[PDB]
Amino acid sequence: SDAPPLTLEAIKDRVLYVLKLYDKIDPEKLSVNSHFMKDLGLDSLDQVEIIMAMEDEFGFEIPDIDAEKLMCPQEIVDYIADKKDVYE
Amino acid sequence: SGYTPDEKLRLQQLRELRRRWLKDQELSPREPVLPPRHSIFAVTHVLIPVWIIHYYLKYHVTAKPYTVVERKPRIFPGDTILETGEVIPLMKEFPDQH
Amino acid sequence: GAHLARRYLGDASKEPDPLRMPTFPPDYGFPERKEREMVATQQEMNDAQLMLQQRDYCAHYLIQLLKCKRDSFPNFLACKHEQHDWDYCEHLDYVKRMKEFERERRLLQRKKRREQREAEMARG
Amino acid sequence: MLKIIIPTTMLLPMTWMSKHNMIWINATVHSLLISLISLSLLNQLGENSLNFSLTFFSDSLSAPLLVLTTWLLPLMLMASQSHLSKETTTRKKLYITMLILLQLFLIMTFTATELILFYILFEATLVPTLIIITRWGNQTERLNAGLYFLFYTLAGSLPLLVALVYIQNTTGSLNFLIIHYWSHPLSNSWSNIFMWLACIMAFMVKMPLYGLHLWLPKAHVEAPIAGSMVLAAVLLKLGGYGMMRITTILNPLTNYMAYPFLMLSMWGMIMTSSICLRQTDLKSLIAYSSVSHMALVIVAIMIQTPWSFMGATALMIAHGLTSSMLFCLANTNYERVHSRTMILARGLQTLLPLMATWWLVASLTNLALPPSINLIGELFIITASFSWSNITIILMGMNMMITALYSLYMLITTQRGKYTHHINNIKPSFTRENALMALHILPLLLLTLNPKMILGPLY
Amino acid sequence: VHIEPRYRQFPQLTRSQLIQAEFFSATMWFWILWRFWHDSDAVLGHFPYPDPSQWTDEELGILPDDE
Amino acid sequence: SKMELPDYKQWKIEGTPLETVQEKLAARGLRDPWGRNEAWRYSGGFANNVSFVGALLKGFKWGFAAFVVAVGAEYYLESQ
Amino acid sequence: SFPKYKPSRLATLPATLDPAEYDISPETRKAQAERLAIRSRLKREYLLQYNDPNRLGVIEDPALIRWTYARSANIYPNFRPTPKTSLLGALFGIGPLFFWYYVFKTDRDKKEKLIQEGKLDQTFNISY
Amino acid sequence: HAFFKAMLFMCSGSIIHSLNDEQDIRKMGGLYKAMPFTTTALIIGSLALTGMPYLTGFYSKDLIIEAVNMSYTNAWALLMTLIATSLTAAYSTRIIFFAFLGKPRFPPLV
Amino acid sequence: AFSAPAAYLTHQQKVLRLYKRALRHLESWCVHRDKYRYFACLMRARFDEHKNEKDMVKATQLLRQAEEEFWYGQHPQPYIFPESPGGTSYERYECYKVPEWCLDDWHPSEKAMYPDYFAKREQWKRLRRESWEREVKQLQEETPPGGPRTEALPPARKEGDLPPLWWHIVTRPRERPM
Ligand SMILES: CCCCCCCCCCCCCCCCC[C@@H](O)O[C@H](CO[C@H](O)CCCCCCCCCCCCCCC)COP(=O)(O)OCC[N+](C)(C)C
Ligand SMILES: CCCCCCCC/C=C\CCCCCCCC(=O)O[C@H](COC(=O)CCCCCCC/C=C/CCCCCCCC)COP(=O)(O)OCCN
Ligand SMILES: CCCCCCCCCCCC(=O)SCCNC(=O)CCNC(=O)[C@H](O)C(C)(C)COP(=O)(O)O
Repeated sequence: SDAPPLTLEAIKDRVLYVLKLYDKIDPEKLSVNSHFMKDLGLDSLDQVEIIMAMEDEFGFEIPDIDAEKLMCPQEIVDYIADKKDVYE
Repeated sequence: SGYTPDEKLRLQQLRELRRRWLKDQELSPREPVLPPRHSIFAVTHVLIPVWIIHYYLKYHVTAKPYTVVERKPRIFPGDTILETGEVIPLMKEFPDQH
Repeated sequence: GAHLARRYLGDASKEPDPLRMPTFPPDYGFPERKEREMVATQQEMNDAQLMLQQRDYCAHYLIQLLKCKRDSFPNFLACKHEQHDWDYCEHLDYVKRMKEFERERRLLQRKKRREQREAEMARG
Repeated sequence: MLKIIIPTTMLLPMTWMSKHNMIWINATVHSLLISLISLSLLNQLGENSLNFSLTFFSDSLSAPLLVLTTWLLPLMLMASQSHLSKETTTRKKLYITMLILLQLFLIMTFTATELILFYILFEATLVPTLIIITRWGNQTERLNAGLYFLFYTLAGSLPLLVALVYIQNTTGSLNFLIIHYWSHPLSNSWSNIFMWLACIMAFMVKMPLYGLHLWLPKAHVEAPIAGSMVLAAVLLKLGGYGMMRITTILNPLTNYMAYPFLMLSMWGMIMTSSICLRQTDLKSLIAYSSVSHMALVIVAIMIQTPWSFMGATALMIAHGLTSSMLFCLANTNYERVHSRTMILARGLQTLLPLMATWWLVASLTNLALPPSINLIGELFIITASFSWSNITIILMGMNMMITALYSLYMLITTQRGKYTHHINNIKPSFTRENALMALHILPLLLLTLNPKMILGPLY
Repeated sequence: VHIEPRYRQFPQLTRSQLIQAEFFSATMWFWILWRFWHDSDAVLGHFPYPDPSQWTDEELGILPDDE
Repeated sequence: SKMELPDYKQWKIEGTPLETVQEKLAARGLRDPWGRNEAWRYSGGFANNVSFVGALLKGFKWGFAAFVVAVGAEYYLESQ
Repeated sequence: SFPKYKPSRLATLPATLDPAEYDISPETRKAQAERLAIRSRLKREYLLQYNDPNRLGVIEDPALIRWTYARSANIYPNFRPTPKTSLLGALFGIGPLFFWYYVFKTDRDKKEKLIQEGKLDQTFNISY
Repeated sequence: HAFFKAMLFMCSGSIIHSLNDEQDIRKMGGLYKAMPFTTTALIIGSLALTGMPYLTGFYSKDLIIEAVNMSYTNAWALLMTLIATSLTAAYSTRIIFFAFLGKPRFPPLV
Repeated sequence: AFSAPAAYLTHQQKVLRLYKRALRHLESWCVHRDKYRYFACLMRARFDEHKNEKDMVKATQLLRQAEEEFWYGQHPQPYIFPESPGGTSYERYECYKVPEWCLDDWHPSEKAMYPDYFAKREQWKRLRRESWEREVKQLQEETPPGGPRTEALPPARKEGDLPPLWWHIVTRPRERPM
């Protein structure tokens, strides 16, 4: 059989993984609730590189209109979860 | 940039509802409540069909002219016929360029 | 390939044409020519059902190979001498055809050389 | 022939004296029984037709047509009783009476010995059909459709009446046997040219010939389901049967009087097949397909060879079964969603799988897949046409391609993709509908095993 | 045979797939070498190709241009 | 069953072509902040990969050894 | 700078290459807002019936009905005999018929006068 | 050709299924070690497709090229056949180089 | 897919979308990770060169000629994620998605199996039936007189209210429904 059903917890661990592999983000001060522009001091192009990293992570593409608003890791977790039909 | 308050609140409410629905699509431990020899394959799938076909060809199809035609068998110099006991002479003493 | 280069770029008058060949008699330059013989009879090639293009001057070796393959059937690797013999006969047939080609080419060159140069010795 | 005919007539008072809730049961049972008895006309002598009496006779051309008629009646009853449920008892009995009278007229027309009786019955079929269309038709457009169906038909058939009475005055008889044995060549004169036209145009408009075909989309689309079934399966074949009978007194004139009709039929084959590619209505598409098939039959009859006559017979029968099946399939969905538009309901294979299987099989016989009898007829006609002229293959070849195209287009549009989100009233298939489809399809498949039965007199 | 994912690491390998893969690759190469040892003619040719310029006119039957 | 992620602290671009990219970009006044995300494609079991000709010649050693064994047996067998 | 892309009928012009979407005026923005509003009013009207619990059946679409009516029944009421209509009708209607008549008549005349000559290779042609 | 072309398709299928239904070779990295048996099979199939000696492809294709070389044939057809014989080697090389050599280019959940 | 669109895209949105497209097509051209990473940093730099331009006209012309460059230099065969609108698996599982209203046409013998699922479904149906009128009334309350202006929907605001028009969003089939 194929891959086991995704669990929100594995999702969120993975998003945090890619986020601390990003050079412009402080690992010891990044949280699941950290705003990208406001708390971490990034601009729109950093946020675009971040969504592209997330699609490279989870192997599925995110539409531009929807992404414009994924401004914290929790929002990315919620988007991926509601897209791939994970409740827990 | 980002969601508006109403957008985020509605996404949260829809998310809770959707996750409850997906949770309730699960089956309970009893859900499908259903109401109330080693060589057997080679004999019914190979042996029986070849009995019917060989019977059909031997006594029905070959009971009429020109239904099963086999190209006549090759004959070579030095061969011996089975019916007549003929012998076809061999072939003219090759120049033997050994 | 060189023959194609000679025919299509050089003077095609000096090259044999594969469709119309030979144009010279078979007894022209030779004093005596022995005509090619056959080892297999028509009836043998008919009883073997060889093929109409395998019924050339090498067909007796083909009958050898075919009978020997049918005789030693399970050992499909025992008909080596027969295969080599048929191959060798075919190779000699092919070099005969090459000699025919070469023979034709020289005659055309020779004929052109002699005819137009007797025209040379006649123009003065 | 009396043994088949009297019971059919009996069906009339049997349905008029039945209880209100047993009309469909009784009519279906005894229609099926009549169909079984008719099945016995397929035994044919060989050299000549079976002449029961002075008035009636059966042929190898005739036998297949009669069996198809009698078999189509119970299927029409099964298809009708759903949309006629709200109707009063008297009007349901009147509808069944119309269907029975139509069957009776049809059986007699095919077996009449002489042309005047054939003409009278061939024309009598107009009244029940018109009543069915205009009284039980769903749309407002049915009245216009009825007028088109009537007038196109009579404008062709009245010159035929004049020609027939003239021919009996000059020959002394219209009996088909005497007509055949005493046949003499038609000279090349203006009088004979117009006699030829008057003998041919009625059957041409019945087929229909391309350009005189406009009544058919109207009438076949605006009719109730049983009306459409009988209009496509049987009533189109009156033209082919009549032409095959009448062309015996027309030689040798047909040799060149057939040219414009052959041109019209081949090019209009291409035309109606192309039309099927851009059609928004699903019944309209099936109607034009019928036109395309009958163009092929017209070519086969006009070129007058034994292979072409055999192909024409086989194609008539196969078309009659396939076209009725396609109309019933469309009607099931219409009953669900109350619209004829083809893109309204999509992805129906996800909701109705067995009906999707019926759709696939009907679409496969429509494009004449070997070794179905649709392809047998089409291939025989194409070979005869090739002998007639080798350039016909281009037109024939083109037609085969366009037919595959629109058949699979219809299948893909209605069955595949995703279902329309809004429509939520698509209930499971009823046993009645599945049995109706099977009773269309099983006979067609069975016919492949014994091809000679539908081949005809020439065989 | 239960193999579980590994997330950014080289996947878990069993001994069976390695032994089978290496066995069959080695089989192919052994077969090629065996054949070329026994049937090198099928690749290199067996009969010599003649050179037409090696051909005298006595065997080839043309006269010396004076007749 | 129920694995979790290796430590993100290990993915370092030194010794990998990402280091060369980093230095060639520093030679321009630029920098790549995503190299540690790709470092796993070079770190572990994907450290060393074969070339094309070395891949075509996969089982050549065992095959040649078996071939020489068999032809030596041929050398030594027809001597009866 | 770079070679230019020119559109055609069956390969249209991309939106990012359209000079019209880079020359924006306030009237353009008001037009876009009007279009969005029309789309929005239609979407709400559809979703109010789509989500209705008590609604069973097929929601009827007047745009689809207008399309099918225009494609079938409204065509003849809006037809005029015009030089273009008449010439196109004559061409596409009777041109092909006469073309095919010429082709087939020519072919069959050739074949028949060839049969009269005793020259056609008709051996083995029993079936027709 | 039936044998080794069916095998090539089955190898591609095993790759596609292992890489979460991905078919673009630009996202297939170093599988020469990760999928050893699939690699062995696809290499042997590529060598049969290219006419490696004493292989199934060799008897069928090498004889065909030999017969096309030595017959009274259209010259352009012969030239195109030879160029295509080179092209076959090139595409086979592209699949192996792109799909089996190099570093991984697929998502991280292996 | 999930968000209501706006009447138009701002200059900033167009610029971000062009950035993403250029990066993806560059990755398609630059197969390997290191080379793509290098050229993507060069791209980001060339993009940042005009980051702080104040003249809207020149910014628009920069965007326009950048789009022309992208079109001339795009990949004829860019990488697509398999379930994306051009992917090889885009609509692969649409034949397995069955609407939930089909479950009401099941035979009682079919519903005899799965009693708990169908009890819970009756609960969900009760919930929808008892929420509908409040949803309609709320939508009529919160909507301007000249009809709605965007495709945006309000959340629930009271105690036991549900977000209006939620049934067909909550009861989607699934994305791997079988
Ligand atoms: C839209 C679908 C409608 C249905 C299609 C109906 C098709 C009807 C067409 C009839 C086919 C041909 C009719 C007669 C055959 C030849 C016609 C004539 O043109 O041929 C020449 C005739 O010569 C001249 O053409 C005279 C006829 C010209 C006058 C007729 C007017 C034609 C104009 C077209 C009007 C359209 C008619 C259909 C109305 C809808 C032959 O020369 P000739 O050997 O000397 O005459 C043979 C007769 N003989 C032996 C008694 C002497
Ligand atoms: C739904 C549309 C269908 C339209 C069909 C219309 C065409 C029908 C065919 C022609 C109709 C009239 C034919 C007359 C009936 C045949 C009778 C006959 O053969 O007698 C002829 C008589 O022939 C005629 O008189 C016919 C002349 C035509 C009169 C009516 C003209 C109507 C229009 C004619 C052309 C239309 C026909 C084709 C149109 C097809 C439909 C588009 C010879 O007899 P005698 O007078 O004794 O001559 C020899 C002794 N001296
Ligand atoms: C191989 C594939 C083909 C690739 C070819 C593509 C060629 C691309 C060349 C480069 C394109 C340009 O310079 S385009 C020149 C456009 N100039 C401007 O936009 C100046 C004003 N800046 C702003 O508006 C914002 O700061 C903004 C920058 C949007 C960020 O905003 P955030 O920080 O708030 O997200």
